[PDB]
Amino acid sequence: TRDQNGTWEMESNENFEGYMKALDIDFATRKIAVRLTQTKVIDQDGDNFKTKTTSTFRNYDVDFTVGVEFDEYTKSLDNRHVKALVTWEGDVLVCVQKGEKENRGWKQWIEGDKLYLELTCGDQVCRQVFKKK
Repeated sequence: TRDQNGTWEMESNENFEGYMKALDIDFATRKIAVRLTQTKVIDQDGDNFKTKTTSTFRNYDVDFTVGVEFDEYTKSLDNRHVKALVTWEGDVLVCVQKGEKENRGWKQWIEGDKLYLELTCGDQVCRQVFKKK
């Protein structure tokens, strides 16, 4: 459904290097990050989301309400401000991150105990799959 609640454990991560490179994340950080699996914890109530993406190196938390624009400062990722907006298109949660980079955002959708996440920046797409603990 449009209920993404859960703890989701990463199964696969394709082209995270390309996506990070498009964001100008440095080589040393990319080399660490490409070796680390992830967990994503999603707490959703109605339109309100609290997300936590965790690893042994660094975590990234973002909270939002569907349909409500927000300034997203990508602290400790690439350290840029983007105007983010998350909407539903069917059962796909779609975020556009407007700012310096083109084609920046993500899409996230589930089937059963699988969560698909695509991260985009410029001409790069990172494809991730997670499975619900």
